[PDB]
Amino acid sequence: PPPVRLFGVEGTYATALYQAAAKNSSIDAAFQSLQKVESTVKKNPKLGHLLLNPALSLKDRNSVIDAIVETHKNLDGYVVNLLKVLSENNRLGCFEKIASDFGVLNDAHNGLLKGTVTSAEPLDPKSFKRIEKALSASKLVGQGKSLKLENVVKPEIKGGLIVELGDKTVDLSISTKIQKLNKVLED
Amino acid sequence: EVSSILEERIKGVSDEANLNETGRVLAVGDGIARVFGLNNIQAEELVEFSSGVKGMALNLEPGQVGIVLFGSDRLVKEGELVKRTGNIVDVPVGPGLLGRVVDALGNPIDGKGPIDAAGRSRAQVKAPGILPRRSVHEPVQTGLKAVDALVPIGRGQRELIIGDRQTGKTAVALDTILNQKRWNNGSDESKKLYCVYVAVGQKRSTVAQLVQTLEQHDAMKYSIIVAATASEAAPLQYLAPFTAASIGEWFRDNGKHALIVYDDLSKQAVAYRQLSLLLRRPPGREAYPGDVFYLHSRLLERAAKLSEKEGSGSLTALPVIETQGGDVSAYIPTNVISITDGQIFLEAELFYKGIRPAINVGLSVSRVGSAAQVKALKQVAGSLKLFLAQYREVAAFAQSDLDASTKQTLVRGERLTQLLKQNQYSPLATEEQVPLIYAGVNGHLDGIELSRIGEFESSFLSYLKSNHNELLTEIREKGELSKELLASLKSATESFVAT
Amino acid sequence: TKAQPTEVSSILEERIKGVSDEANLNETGRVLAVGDGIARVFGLNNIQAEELVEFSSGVKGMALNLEPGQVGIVLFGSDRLVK
Amino acid sequence: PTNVISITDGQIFLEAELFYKGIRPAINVGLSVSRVGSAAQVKALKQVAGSLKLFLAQYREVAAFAQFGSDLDASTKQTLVRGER
Amino acid sequence: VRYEASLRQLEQRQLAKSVISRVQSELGNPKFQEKVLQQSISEIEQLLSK
Amino acid sequence: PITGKVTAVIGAIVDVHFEQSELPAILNALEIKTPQGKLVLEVAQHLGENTVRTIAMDGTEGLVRGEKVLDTGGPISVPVGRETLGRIINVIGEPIDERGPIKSKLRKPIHADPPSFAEQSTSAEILETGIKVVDLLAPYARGGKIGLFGGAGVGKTVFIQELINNIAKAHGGFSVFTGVGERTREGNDLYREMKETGVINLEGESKVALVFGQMNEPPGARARVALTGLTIAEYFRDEEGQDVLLFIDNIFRFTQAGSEVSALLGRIPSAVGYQPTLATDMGLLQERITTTKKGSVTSVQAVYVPADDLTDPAPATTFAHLDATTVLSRGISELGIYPAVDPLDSKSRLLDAAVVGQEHYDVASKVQETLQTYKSLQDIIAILGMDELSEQDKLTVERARKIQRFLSQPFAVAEVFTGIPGKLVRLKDTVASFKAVLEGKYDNIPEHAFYMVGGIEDVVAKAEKLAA
Amino acid sequence: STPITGKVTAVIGAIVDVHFEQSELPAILNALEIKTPQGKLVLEVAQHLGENTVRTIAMDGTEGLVRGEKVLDTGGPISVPVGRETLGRIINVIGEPIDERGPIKSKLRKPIHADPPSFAEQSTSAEILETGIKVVDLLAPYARGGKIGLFGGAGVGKTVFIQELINNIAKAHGGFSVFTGVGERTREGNDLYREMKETGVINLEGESKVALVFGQMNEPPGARARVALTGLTIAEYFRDEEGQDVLLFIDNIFRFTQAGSEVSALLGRIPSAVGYQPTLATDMGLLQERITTTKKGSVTSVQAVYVPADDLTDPAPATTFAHLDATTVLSRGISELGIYPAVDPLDSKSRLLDAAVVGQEHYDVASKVQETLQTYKSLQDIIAILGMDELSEQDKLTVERARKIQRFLSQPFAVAEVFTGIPGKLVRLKDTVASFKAVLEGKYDNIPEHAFYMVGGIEDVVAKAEKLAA
Repeated sequence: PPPVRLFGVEGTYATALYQAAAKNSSIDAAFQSLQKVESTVKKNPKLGHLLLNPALSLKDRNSVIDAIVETHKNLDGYVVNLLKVLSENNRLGCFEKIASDFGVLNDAHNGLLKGTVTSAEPLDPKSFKRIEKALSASKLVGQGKSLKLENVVKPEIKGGLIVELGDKTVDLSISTKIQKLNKVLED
Repeated sequence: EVSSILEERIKGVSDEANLNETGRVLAVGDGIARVFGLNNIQAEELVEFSSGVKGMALNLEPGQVGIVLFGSDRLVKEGELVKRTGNIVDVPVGPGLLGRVVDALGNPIDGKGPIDAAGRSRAQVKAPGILPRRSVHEPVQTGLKAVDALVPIGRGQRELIIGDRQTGKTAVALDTILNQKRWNNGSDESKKLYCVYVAVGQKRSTVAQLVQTLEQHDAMKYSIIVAATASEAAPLQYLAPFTAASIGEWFRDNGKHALIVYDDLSKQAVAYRQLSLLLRRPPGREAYPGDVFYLHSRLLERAAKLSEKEGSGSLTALPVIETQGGDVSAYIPTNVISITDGQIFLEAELFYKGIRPAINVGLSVSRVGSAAQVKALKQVAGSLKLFLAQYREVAAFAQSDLDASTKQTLVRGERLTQLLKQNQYSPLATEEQVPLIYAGVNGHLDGIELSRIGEFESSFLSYLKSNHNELLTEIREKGELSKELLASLKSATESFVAT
Repeated sequence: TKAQPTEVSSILEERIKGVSDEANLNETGRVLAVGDGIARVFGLNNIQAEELVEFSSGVKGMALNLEPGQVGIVLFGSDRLVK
Repeated sequence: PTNVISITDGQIFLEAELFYKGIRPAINVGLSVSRVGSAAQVKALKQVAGSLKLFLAQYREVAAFAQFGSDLDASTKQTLVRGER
Repeated sequence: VRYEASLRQLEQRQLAKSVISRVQSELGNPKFQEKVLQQSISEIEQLLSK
Repeated sequence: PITGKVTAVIGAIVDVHFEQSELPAILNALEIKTPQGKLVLEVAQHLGENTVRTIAMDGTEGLVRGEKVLDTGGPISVPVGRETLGRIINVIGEPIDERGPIKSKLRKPIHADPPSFAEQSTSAEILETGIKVVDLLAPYARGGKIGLFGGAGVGKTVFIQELINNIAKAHGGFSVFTGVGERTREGNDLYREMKETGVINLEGESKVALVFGQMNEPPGARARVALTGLTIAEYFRDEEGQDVLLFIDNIFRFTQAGSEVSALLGRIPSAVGYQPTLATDMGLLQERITTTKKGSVTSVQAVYVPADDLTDPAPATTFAHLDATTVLSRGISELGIYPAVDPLDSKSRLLDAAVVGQEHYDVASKVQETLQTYKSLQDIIAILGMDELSEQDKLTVERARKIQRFLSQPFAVAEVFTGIPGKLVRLKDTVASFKAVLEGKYDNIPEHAFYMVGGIEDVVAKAEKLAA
Repeated sequence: STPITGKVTAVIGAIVDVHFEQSELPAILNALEIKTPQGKLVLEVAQHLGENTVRTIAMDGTEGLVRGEKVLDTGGPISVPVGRETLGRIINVIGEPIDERGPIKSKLRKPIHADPPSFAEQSTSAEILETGIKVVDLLAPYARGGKIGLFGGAGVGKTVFIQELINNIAKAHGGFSVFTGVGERTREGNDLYREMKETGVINLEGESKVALVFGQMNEPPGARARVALTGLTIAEYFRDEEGQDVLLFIDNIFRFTQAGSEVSALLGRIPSAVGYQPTLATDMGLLQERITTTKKGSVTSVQAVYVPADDLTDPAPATTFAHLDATTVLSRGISELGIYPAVDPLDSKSRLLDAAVVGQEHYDVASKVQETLQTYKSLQDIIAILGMDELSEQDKLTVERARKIQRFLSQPFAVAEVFTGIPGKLVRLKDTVASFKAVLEGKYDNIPEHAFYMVGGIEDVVAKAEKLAA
């Protein structure tokens, strides 16, 4: 069963896959193999191009699946049945979308949270630890679900940082403050 | 420096909000941001954008919540954090909105400093119950002789004002307010009507003229002008009558009386249409949303004269619907006509014929009538109703060889009609409505030449003040004409008519 | 991308589970979304056109729209007893 | 038709009833207008046709009164006669 | 009188672009490092106060 | 307990996602817990994928998506009883009379299916009223649908009160006044009036039960108020045998309410906006209103003609259900004639010789002929002169004007309103009254004697008193 | 121009969707320039469709648009240039000379979008504009800073009416005027340009007291829609910064509605009643609101409106009808009667006409006129069946005065020397009140009907009587 619905966009596919493979308890395995075949697929430029393209026929789509199972053997035949389903439904352009979603369902089931410390610049390991501490200290991470945070650098935030996870944000972007300052001094 | 002070105000904003629900716009087009997040959102939540724009959330769809911006697209862009204020729409309600021009948000557009108000209360709140409502024993006087007698109006009563576009549509409404200055001065708070004018559509220049006129007549000192101007956004326009009503509830709940004039609800309708089509909400008859009826009915039933257990208070209402071609058949007029208890229907021919107010008595009705009419004024205007009815029929028999009876009707009728004409922005007291109509009814002035009616009228009023302002004050205070008062009044009229 | 009658999670879960046959979708169907006195059924591949079908909803209907992988029956009867 | 009416520098409405009335080719001169155009005809022809419009317009008004069947004064019948010819 | 008043308004807009020039200066300065760090620790304190 | 989380609130059309295989049926009633107590949403679709589309009865005034829902499991079950007499009940079957929890024994689902062909009674019956005009010129029908016309101000409400009084005298039956699109002013007035006229006497006995459906109530609840009222009526019919008389207010607002529900549900609006299921809904309502073996409901409906157009689909559809139309005239009330009924515009489909008696039919035909000739005669009698009347012509004019006065009889309800205590005339005596006056036996009786008294016997007395 | 480069994704019309890359966000109402042999095709960003894919409206033609064609982003609302050499040159939507008098002097640039001034800012009109057109002056006096609205037929001297206004009022007042054409013909353009070069209002050496912004109907609908906004900002530059009062003139605002209606449909936004924009009301409202009497500058708009099929209860004219301070209707019938102007006097109504406002005498005279005409109008029906043969001597005199008044209204115009060849007349305000007063009093009931026909003031009414008398 999904531990938290991800509303469609072939995330209904991810959900279906998730509940099926969760009851077959082959979700980590599925995820790993799916990631692994996806990684080498991405690192094939014809299935990092034409896999996206809707060029392929019925017959050509079927033959792409056959090539994919040459690329790796075994590891969840529900994700191999997923390949058939996706090829037949011709949605292979939203294939990685499903993968990301399946991962979310999987690691939510495992009890791991993702997050981000979007910032203008890379942040200290001291900062990382302090934030990990801060979030666990706050009721926001009450534990029973892990904490993962990915600091990303976006120079768009001209300074400061915004921590985001669980639809809980603390936003100290300087760019926005600068905007409000500019606005009042154009009054 | 002006710069230093402005920065000082910005410097004091540095609080951070650990926003429980944040959303991020996926795409914003058509003023319909579709936001990803906001799972804890309550319906019709006030939401504050990165742009600071405020919104409501009419469509709550599972994956995205299609917020409606109260602001403009010019300052809104995609990806924007959409903070959740987390409080469904509420507007300040309280005492100190008297003589204050505010926009819908409750920000003063006259900018006469921060609003004085006692609470901010939701505006989607419902109408008084059946048992919480009891009969309209109170009349209200607009200072217009015909309106007060022919179409007598009460308090906590809703009656339509459906008529030809801006042909003194605003003038009719304003006239009531001017007589309400007199009543406002009057201590009893059933006579202290704290008026609310809801300028819907009407541009800021037009409302500025209204404001200036109101200031000139010092009407601002009980007036409230909720203003949703042409520039003001269609969500603000949509919620503008609902918002206005909430201000009224404070008065009504306090047991006091007040009058709310929604002018014009037709432009409110258009705004709902605009919204609905943009939200892909189903269009309906005359391309207006189907549940536009549901809105109007909710609004107009909030107005009401409460039960005496409910502190004997009210919110009189007088909705104004603008009929673009006199099309009462039009979907929004038909709906409103059913909801309302009375209509006033002004006629263009009459306007052109210089009868300003251009009121057409035939298509004007009051469905509460004498319950909300002064007893004195009832007595001397039952006759008037019948006389005018005959005059209307015999106006079309004014066209060669015509009986003396027909001619008597014409003489009486033309003179009466002329008598009920009133120059714009002249209110009157009931104690002077009663004498003039009494005279006309007794045909004293129907004897007097048509050309001389006007001069007679003003002279008669001065003559009455001289001869017996005791009579006038007695009429005012007793409110019921004794046989002796009708005798004495007739004598005074006779004496005047002879001169 | 676009709605498909195989998006339905139970149908989808079976397909992923490598189950997709066995008369379930030939001589029988299983109802999907229903209301408006018409039902959208999944399967019924052996259905004839303008057949009479009997639902396990105590009602019978006449198949109207034979659509790829779904049939839109028209319910000769109230939706009260249909789910 | 609305779109085109704006674009064009004249409208030359023709009337079917007037085709039947015997003006064949027909024209609907009440709705035959030239929004811009007003000189581009022969100079001679400008002088002569000056009141042709007025006469016809008067004919139209007079004819309307006449169709009720009400008695017509001679002045109206000058118009009526002039118009008819 | 009209241009005299206008010059005051023009000055506010001139001073607006001078603020922008100062924004670039802040972003050039290791205020970019130090005040961003100040914000970081402040946010930690704030988030701890939750 | 079945549960689901709200997964949309696009308008008042709320999609609820339920745990699988615990998916409600269409027409079920859901109660969504709120600080408003509950909000009753009725499942009107299965959108599939474990979601529904539901309609509201109680408006949505802030709702966090995901709120827990509880499924009653079927159509709203509204209290019924002989203890539910004289209770003002809102749509959700709860007191708004503020006399606290409704005195009730059983509650019953609002949706129900019309009785079978077999349970339809094969023969029609005729109901009677004290109003002679109704029993002659548009005979009241036991079981039937009689569609009222002519707005309040003619004493429409007093006419309705008169019927309640008449029902009490006639049978000792019950009534339920259902008001759809009812003004809060009108509701106040009606409740106070009903209390005052003692048809509801809170301390005393209250026969009529009130169901008030204000315009501020959601469109869905506007549609469902009627069905609730009918359920109450059916408890009377089926489980007390008693005949009922069910008032409905505007059937325009029934239609309008239905039209909105169609549009909200997204269903394509049929002609003149009205719902594509308009006919069937009226059909269910007016086939549940019928004569069963047990009893019969009878329904008075109010038709607020839309734009006065009878060519609009909704009035036509209504007229199909109607057996009679009562067409009150304000001109008639202005002639001081209470009953205010327009005699030649009041028509019933039951008036046939077999149905109402050959004699009665002939008498009625004569009264119609008399009146029909009278109106036409008065056209040119007035123009030409009153002295142009023939002996025959003035016999008709006299007869008509005497009949017109004879029609006016005070009503028990209008004891206050005219100031004159009521007069009711029973059906046998109605036939008799017109026979004698038609046979001119009592054409030695003057116009004012006929005025404001009941039957023939009464005006023998009144003739003597009028003269005295 | 920000390095946000987008590649076109769909050419489906004027609507062109552009696909800016990931990690680079545009903003609504930006200006995109696309290098083309059409210079820079300007796209006004009008929606975001997310994933950095916008849906924008084209100004210029979309012919030969190459799939995936690089689109630079110049950002924000298009900024035209303003200066005082704006005066005396025709300027296209994207702010470039059409009279090729070189680029307008770009002292300042401003965006074409601007926001209406606040309620607080507004300073209300209370002054009387004079047109010199007697009927207009008496029965609908215009007011300075007003929002005059010329509802009228198919260029039925609509242009002529405006030409007269420019000749009298524009030249007379020292303030600038801006003549703006929304979707108007290049034939009309050439005539107006030539004509206003002739009247010298346009001085091609030396400053002009008018500016021109001619947008013509060959232009794609998007350009037709947003020409108006540009014009408003020019007026604002004058209004605010130069301080000068603007006697704005725009043509034709039904074309503004139509242009918008088309792009509503194209934007996919369901069009409301009679196919107009869903946002019809607010778009009109914003335009109208921007135009106002401001403390910095009083703006007096004269807005042409074309009444489609002479139906003004059609929602587009009817909606505009509210926003206009001083409505005027120019009708075919009155023109056909031979009365120039073609104004329908009953229907032409200006807000100011209040008794004290126009003065008691002016009012009383006008009330008497209104009654006289209304009586005549009532009596026309009577004349229709009964004939004038049993309606009073008084009624006959009222009718006689009405025929005389009717042809008193016939007043020629200098700008209908082009048409009729009869030089116009300018009649003082005081003189007009006097002349109407005399007629009503019956002082000039010995004056021939044709001695009122096509004449000016009181002196003229008498003089043409003298001419006929001789």
